Amino acid sequence: SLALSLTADQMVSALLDAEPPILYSEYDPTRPFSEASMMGLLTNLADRELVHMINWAKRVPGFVDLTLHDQVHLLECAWLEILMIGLVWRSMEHPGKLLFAPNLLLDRNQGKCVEGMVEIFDMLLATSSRFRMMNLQGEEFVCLKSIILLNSGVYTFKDHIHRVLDKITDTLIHLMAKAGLTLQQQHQRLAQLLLILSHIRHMSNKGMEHLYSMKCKNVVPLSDLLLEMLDAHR
Amino acid sequence: SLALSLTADQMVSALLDAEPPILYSEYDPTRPFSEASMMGLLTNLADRELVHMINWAKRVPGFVDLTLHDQVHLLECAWLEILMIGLVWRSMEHPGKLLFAPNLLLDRNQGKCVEGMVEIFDMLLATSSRFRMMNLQGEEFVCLKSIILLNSGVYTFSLEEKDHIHRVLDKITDTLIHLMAKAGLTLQQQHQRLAQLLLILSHIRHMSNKGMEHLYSMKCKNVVPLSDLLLEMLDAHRL
Amino acid sequence: KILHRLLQD
Amino acid sequence: HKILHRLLQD
Ligand SMILES: Oc1ccc(C(c2ccc(O)cc2)[C@H]2[C@H]3CCC[C@@H]2CCC3)cc1
Ligand SMILES: Oc1ccc(C(c2ccc(O)cc2)[C@H]2[C@H]3CCC[C@@H]2CCC3)cc1
Repeated sequence: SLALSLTADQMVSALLDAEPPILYSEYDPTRPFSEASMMGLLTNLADRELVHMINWAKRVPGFVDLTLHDQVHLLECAWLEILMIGLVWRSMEHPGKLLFAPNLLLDRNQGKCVEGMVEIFDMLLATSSRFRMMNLQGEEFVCLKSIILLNSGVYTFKDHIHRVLDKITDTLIHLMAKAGLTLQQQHQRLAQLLLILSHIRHMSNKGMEHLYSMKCKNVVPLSDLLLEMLDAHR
Repeated sequence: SLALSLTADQMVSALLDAEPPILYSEYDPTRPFSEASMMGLLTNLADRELVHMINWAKRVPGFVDLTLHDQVHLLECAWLEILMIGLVWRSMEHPGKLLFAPNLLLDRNQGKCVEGMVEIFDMLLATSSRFRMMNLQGEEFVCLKSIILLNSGVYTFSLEEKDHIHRVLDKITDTLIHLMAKAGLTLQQQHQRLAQLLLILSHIRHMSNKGMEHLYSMKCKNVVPLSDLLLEMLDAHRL
Repeated sequence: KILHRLLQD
Repeated sequence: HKILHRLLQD
């Protein structure tokens, strides 16, 4: 490949430059949302974010070296996790709130608009406050998001992928070493970061069943792309 | 606190001695399976394992320092994850097979006897081959299993307390690094292996989520009866 | 809860 | 057929 040659700083700069933009929701629409109204906005947003995620993935060092099938498998497995960690990262400077979009900042009470959504909201808000607690840096965030993309479906098939994962681990440690953290503080933070990924996986599966519940109940029509990503989880 | 003043070797020693036994099933090899009888066999086994897991959790350094309410929450959240990683660990030296019990060694083609169960089997088997690939050590395993108990439900909780749980988690992190340092690993290799081990827990959480949905499906189906403890652990996940 | 009782003794 | 296939190639 070619991603294993990059330095830690070159890895950070590559990931930072590959970052997808912050998309907007449709303006308005007015006072409180109904179940169909809220899920409508979220579905539209998620579908558009998905398009940028796919182009972001191709700009993740080492990802393009993978076969077409492998790239598909990874994205099918991780897409909701990736959307979620993005959402959580955006909401960091907004405690008690979730920034789906700059014009769409929702609180816990607004999670009640849809049945069984407030539980997912709580898990997301908790993850956000955890990031805020750890004072998560942007350079650390882009490493974590890439790790999710490469790891989530890797056990569902690999030597090259794990080599890239190790490369990102080197990069994480590098950042912490630059921040002035001691050796002990380095493996402790690294561990703390990676353990959160287990919770992010948990939220995704809770969220996946929610979306599947929405399809069944036909609350709002899902896009063809979203359905294909959703159908991949049986 | 107790677990706070504990060396790395003493941490390992405590965890190793706290290990639950390996239970047997009521399996009679002189018959094929159905769908219900095997789940009956696996339920009977899991239910008895739960009792030992609960008494094992008490011996995990720092767990008893937590309130009763918090202890309940952590176990309700991680019980299947812990059952699964134990299963995966027992199955390391048996490629293509899952060792639910010394007298119960199943492969992928027997998992089909229960509908949709072969999916979970594949993930468990893949996890086992992953452990074998990494050459997972017994000292590393008990560290990982204790991490799951403390980490899986910590995000679902004055509240810190919290900080005590994370402090214990950090102590287990030091322990893993200490182990790898002994095995001759460089600084780079230690961080890498540490990362690789903790990323497994992500897939373990995944299998647990899928497994939990499978059990909930079994319950409503009235297929076969779950035990009264297994029902409470299941209802705790709001499925 | 059975989990309560088992965690007690 | 998959939409994801197209987006990845484009
Ligand atoms: O069709 C949909 C697919 C996913 C979504 C979601 C979403 C996530 C991130 C994001 O940035 C935008 C939306 C959801 C989000 C997490 C779980 C699933 C949804 C419902 C509650 C909030 C909403 C609709
Ligand atoms: O009631 C049950 C609860 C859990 C189980 C399981 C189990 C896990 C570990 C173990 O050591 C013994 C059994 C299962 C195991 C993983 C997922 C759920 C079950 C079905 C397929 C294998 C089976 C029945």
